[PDB]
Amino acid sequence: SPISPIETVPVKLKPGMDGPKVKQWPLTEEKIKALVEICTEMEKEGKISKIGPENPYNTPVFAIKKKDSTKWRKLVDFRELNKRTQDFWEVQLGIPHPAGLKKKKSVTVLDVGDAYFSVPLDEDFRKYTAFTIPSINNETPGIRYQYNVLPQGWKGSPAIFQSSMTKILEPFRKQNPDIVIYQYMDDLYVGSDLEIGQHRTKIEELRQHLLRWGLTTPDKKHQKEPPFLWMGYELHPDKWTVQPIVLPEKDSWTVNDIQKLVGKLNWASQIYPGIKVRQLCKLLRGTKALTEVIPLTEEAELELAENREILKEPVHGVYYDPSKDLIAEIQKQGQGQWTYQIYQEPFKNLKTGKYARMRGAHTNDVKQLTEAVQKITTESIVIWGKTPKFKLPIQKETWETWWTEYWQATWIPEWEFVNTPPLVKLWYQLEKEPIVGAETFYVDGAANRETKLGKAGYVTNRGRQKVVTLTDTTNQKTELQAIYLALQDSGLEVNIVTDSQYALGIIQAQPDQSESELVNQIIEQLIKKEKVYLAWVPAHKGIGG
Amino acid sequence: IETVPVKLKPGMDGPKVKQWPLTEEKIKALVEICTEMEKEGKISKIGPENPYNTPVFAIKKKDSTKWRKLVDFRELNKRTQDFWEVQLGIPHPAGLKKKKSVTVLDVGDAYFSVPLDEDFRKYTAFTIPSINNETPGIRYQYNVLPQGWKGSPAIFQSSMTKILEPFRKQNPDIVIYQYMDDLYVGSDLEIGQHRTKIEELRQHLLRWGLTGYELHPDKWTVQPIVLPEKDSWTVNDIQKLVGKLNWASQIYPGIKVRQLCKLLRGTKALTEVIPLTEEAELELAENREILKEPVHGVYYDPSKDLIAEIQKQGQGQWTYQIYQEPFKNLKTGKYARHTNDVKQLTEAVQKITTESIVIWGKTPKFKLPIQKETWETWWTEYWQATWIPEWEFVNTPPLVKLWYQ
Ligand SMILES: Cc1ccc2c(c1)CCCN2C(=O)SCC(=O)Nc1ccc(S(N)(=O)=O)cc1Cl
Repeated sequence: SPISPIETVPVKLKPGMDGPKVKQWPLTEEKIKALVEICTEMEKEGKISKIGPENPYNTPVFAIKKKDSTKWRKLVDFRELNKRTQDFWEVQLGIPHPAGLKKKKSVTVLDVGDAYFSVPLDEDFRKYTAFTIPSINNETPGIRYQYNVLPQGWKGSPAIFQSSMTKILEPFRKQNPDIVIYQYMDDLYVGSDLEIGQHRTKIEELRQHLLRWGLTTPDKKHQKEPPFLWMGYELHPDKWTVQPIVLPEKDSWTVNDIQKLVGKLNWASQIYPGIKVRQLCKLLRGTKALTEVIPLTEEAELELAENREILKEPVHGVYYDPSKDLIAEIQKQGQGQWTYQIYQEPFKNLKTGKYARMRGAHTNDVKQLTEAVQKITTESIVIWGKTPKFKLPIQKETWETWWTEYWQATWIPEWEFVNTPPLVKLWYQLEKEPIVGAETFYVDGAANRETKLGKAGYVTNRGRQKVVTLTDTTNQKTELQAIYLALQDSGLEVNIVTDSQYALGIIQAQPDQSESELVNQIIEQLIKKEKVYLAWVPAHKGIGG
Repeated sequence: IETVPVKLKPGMDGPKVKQWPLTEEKIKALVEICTEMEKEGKISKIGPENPYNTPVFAIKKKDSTKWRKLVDFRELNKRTQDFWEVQLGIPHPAGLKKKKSVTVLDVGDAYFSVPLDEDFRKYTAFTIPSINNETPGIRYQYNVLPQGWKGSPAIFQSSMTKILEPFRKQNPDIVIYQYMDDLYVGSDLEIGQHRTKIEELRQHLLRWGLTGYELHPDKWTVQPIVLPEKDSWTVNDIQKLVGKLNWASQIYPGIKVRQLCKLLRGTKALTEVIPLTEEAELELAENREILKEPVHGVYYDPSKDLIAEIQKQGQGQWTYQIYQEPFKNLKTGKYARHTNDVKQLTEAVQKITTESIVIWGKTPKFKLPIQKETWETWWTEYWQATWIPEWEFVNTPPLVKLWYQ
């Protein structure tokens, strides 16, 4: 396979560093024999070359058989030189999403034998690529060699190669805008919407372009046929999808089985709307060994079921059409879990996805929903170069109420209410004003940093009162506890004056679900109530309260 | 033009900052701009042997249809700061903030015809990304002094001076401060005279290639934190009143509260109007008095970062404070409003940055009341400045909000 008349990328070792100089370990005779055999072969091809022991550099070489087979492969251990080579420009720093590919009439796959070995290596560099095939046991000088092309497993090979590939294609692109080439590792995806005819022509005209450059490839009758497996997907002429997923049947699950399962599902949820996973996850937390068997929860089991339901019989995604619009719809699926779909024509998804994480310790739905929107917005810009029109389960009003009085700046792009329950709502407002004729509780909470015990309690203004003791708490915990008491002993309407910015903050947020248990109660209170007005003041600057 | 040699800061090396997903329209814009600059020899495609990277965006700028390229050198600037600042640093006229009129003139073009030290270029690598990662981004580096790099003005200072020398001689009472790509020209003239002098100045520039913003500093002042005035006072108000008062001391020396306080004591109903003693009427007052004054005791330490905090107050309005040291404000003001929250925060940020440049010659570090992601995705829609300051994202204390309302 040829060796590219192309330019060369000047490499360099890291500042104040020198080449490698590692000693060659003794080798067995057969290993030594294979190397001699392999090298003179390579060397015949100018891939490598003989050098002196004047050249002071050395990296080690090894040689193994091959799994089961009867051949011999040469290993070079570039670790050290790799660790002295300049950093390069990260290779491919994203990968296309099938959902974003513009559909094409016809596309074929070209690949490339001797990827790295078809491209030259900056000359002043080869000196450091020095290795030595040692002589039978200790005796004698080994044979010394170095690279002319890009060695496998050296730091720069992937960048330089992809770079070269780009420089090469450059022209052929210029004179062929209607044609798209996706470079990947050492594969070539090429597509056009020109008729079966000049396609293969155009292909050949490409294989040639590649030849004039030392790049050799399969010809018709050698290249694969649709659906192309790639990066986990299945890419057909019309649709695309994730690859065959097999969720096995078993009696016992180990922490391993379940991890692998969660992974397959997450991967599948790109295009299978509805996939659930949280019951399965719970099973993972605070975890024992990998070999450990976890008894499936019943809820967990329902998931495993509801999941096979979805996966039973295939779903595909459509390609993208730069002309029409992007619509994204989201649904609340349950405890901080959200799910979405994007399509351009009612119900032919280009993709689906899910969002769950828990931003914060206390959050409400409206918050969560806008986080999804942002997460979907980014993913979208990356994929399509534009943001989609959204459809959300929230009234314009609910949304306008919350943003309006929220401390934090906020902002969803274009959307429209859509009526698909659960709808998103605020589960309670808090008063703007003190409530005339309704008890004023002044609550407080303290905690001994030492004993760790705390009093929590309140004293209202119809001279009522309570106090309580708490065995293992903190100030924070006590102050939530006071507000909790005051909320309990007061029915429908009540004013509460805390001097806890902490509790205040949390509650001004309209949380509606919270990691904290205690906060959740306060919440069940808050919904039961009918008119709550909460107010802060500084303490130890001791006041009317 | 032999080039002035540029060093990085010892022991550290160039930026490798990830580029931001960009929308199609912006990518197209950047492909045009970057084609044309390559032609003009301003930048050159580079090869995988450059690991460095700096993000790049396109903006539009107030009342302009023309896309324009904006490189984000925040990372590079910290990694060079020894050069641009302590080494070739531009002095700062305390005078500028006094003048009746300050016009701000874009001067980025200047730089474009000074060569960048050959061994520094690799540090200015940027990328134009492609949608869906379908093709490797186009990678470039600058050959001439780049805009938004703090090195550029530093290097280009002496040319600036020659350029400005004659006009300076002829108008010895017009201050001219340069900060990055902009020139700040402040005069005490009738506005029309001012404008003429600006035009006149434009000519001078225009003869070396060079080629708006009308500010009136001297008429910037307080924002005295305001204590409600009113006949009648619920416990609530007095509560809310002391509370606010409470906040004010700590930055305001001499504040006073306990007098007002004894009005409180005992579990009275909130919504209960209550008699008002008139010495506690004096604290009110004399706090009010002080409350309009500068903080006695607060100075700008030129060796210390500035910070600017911003709070949201519905009704399209936002408050903000600049200081170097929590609670000791150097300054504090407000902004007022088809605008959304972000659009507003963005306008506000620029407003303050630019006041801040005029007063101190440096830009503050912003603490923004917004989600990291949101700010990031959205801000370039509104950004019009040629610089980019530093920012973080924070969760406005519940009360900070009011003590300033
Ligand atoms: C990894 C990868 C896969 C696919 C693609 C790319 C990269 C970039 C070029 C575009 N591309 C495509 O395959 S999209 C074209 C499309 O809509 N699908 C398609 C169309 C026609 C044919 S055809 N008629 O069988 O050649 C096959 C396919 Cl898989």
